[PDB]
Amino acid sequence: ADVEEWLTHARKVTQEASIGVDVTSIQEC
Amino acid sequence: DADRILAAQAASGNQRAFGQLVARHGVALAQAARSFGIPETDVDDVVQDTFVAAWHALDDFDPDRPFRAWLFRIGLNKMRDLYRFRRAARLELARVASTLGKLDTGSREVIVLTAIVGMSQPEAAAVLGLSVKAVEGRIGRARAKLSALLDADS
Ligand SMILES: [Cl-]
Repeated sequence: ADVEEWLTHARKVTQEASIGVDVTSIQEC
Repeated sequence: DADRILAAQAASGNQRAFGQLVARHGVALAQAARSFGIPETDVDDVVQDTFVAAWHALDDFDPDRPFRAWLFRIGLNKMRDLYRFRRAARLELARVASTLGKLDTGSREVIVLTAIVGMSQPEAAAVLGLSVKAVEGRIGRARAKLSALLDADS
């Protein structure tokens, strides 16, 4: 299989899912 | 190195500088957590706990040292405690995690650090406490395993 292409896909999927990180609540600590 | 300057300021008490490190590195920490199949109910918490620990440990950190590798050593240890118990799209996310989840632990961690967050082999080796040659070996094994898994699932 084209592992490289899949890993590029995996990177994109996980990143798009992780855009909503909350810096504010971390600062609240 | 922007991180070195920010880390030094954070270590000296500057919470705004620390906030910029969170902005720069938070997405990649959450990406790793998700790659390891940690439930969405726990991802934000792990990421928060990792940064809170990093803040409190900055007193024992030489700011000339690479910040991301140090941060990920904290993060990965917290993730390891959780990922053993991993359970629209995102049916897409579930598929990524389940495929990576079939890799043995050592090769899963190396492929997530290098191919997903984007660390160099020496940086990943530093996070994992491995020789760079060990990392290169595990990457080879991981790619071979993924290729088979993808061949069998297509
Ligand atoms: Cl490399």
